[PDB]
Amino acid sequence: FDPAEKYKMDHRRRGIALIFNHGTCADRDNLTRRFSDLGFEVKCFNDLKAEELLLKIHEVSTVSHADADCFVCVFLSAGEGNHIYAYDAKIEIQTLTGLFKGDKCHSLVGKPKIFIIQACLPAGADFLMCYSVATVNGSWYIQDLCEMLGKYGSSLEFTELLTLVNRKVSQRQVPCFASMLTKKLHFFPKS
Amino acid sequence: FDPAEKYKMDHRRRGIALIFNHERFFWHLTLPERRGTCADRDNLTRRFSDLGFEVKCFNDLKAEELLLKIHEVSTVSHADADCFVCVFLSAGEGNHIYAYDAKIEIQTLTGLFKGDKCHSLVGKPKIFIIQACRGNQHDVPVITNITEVDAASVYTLPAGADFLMCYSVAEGYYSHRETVNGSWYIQDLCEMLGKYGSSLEFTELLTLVNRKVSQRRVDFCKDPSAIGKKQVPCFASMLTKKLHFFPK
Repeated sequence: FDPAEKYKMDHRRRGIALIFNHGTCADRDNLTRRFSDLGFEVKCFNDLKAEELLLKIHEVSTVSHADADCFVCVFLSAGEGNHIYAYDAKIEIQTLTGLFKGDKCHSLVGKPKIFIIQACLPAGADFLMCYSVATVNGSWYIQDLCEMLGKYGSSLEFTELLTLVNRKVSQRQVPCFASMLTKKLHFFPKS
Repeated sequence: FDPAEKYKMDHRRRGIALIFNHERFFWHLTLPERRGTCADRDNLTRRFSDLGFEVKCFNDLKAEELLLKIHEVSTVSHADADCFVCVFLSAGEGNHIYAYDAKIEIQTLTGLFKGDKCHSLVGKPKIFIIQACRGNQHDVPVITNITEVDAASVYTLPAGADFLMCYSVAEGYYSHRETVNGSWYIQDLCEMLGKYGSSLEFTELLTLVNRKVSQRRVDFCKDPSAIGKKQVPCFASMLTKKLHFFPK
């Protein structure tokens, strides 16, 4: 039994990263570059209607992630409480995250699923929920997240990096992350 | 700015570890006994004592009595303490735990320790470990250490700056309590505290607990109704630095 056990991140691909957008462009673009340098293929969506958001994300949930390390999904800036805003409706986050629970999504079983909600609980093994809260240059949270990904994304254990974000932001609003991760999570460079 | 910044733990004292342990309840609450909870209590007491805490246990307090002890504790000086730990072993659901006779909202308990209301813990880690869920009537499929299994019911919420909220189980999963040996969560937490508490960063350690617990399986021929009801623990961190419990 090894206390240093890490998620195996040696799949052909790092995986998909979804950005749903609802100043806020700076956030989106900054997240895009950061996740790309981390290997992620990034898909962005703008002001989707609920029928269309559900359609898309379900599409994504049902393709094979067999050859991927993990999955990232970002909602900025939707979400009061346990909901997120589409164009025409609020949607329970659990309804979206649920598509990725081991039951409903076999190829991500054992792999980390990361959800980042920025404000205007869901659960599953190997989930990591990041909440921004419990400007033309962006928002405090995303700016700092991207600054940390930039300098440390490739080396620090991910939840340590999120703690950094907690600290940078709380020195200016207290963000938080909830972990159901079962191992250390690193994004060392691939191939 | 330092990626490896740690909470300063060089205070005179480690701090207080509170344990609120609840085995039985008032009849009108309609809750079952929590057999095995005293094993949890005792195991935690040894582990946290090893790590330097003055541990104060309380058994089956009524809500008012409990509110009073928690309040008394939040109003003494903590200036020469590294941190604070509180544990609830009781029933609960949504946003509340149960004392002996009544529900108490969690946000009321943590609230007592938020920077406004509690100055001497500002910037210090406040750690809540919650092993709670609502016992129901179990259908027993057949015809002494029994494994009891219930659905997660307590919302796994965050609490404020420098709080770390640790939950035995997350939504959609199941809590397990062995009538003799105690909770899967508390057992595994104490085993990890035992082997690594004085070496490993606390959140790393809690990750280990997530793994040991979520790997546990009931044995079918001993507890047929309980598998496979997976248990997934969860922690919410609003910590701002690395947390260690090195010997003082």
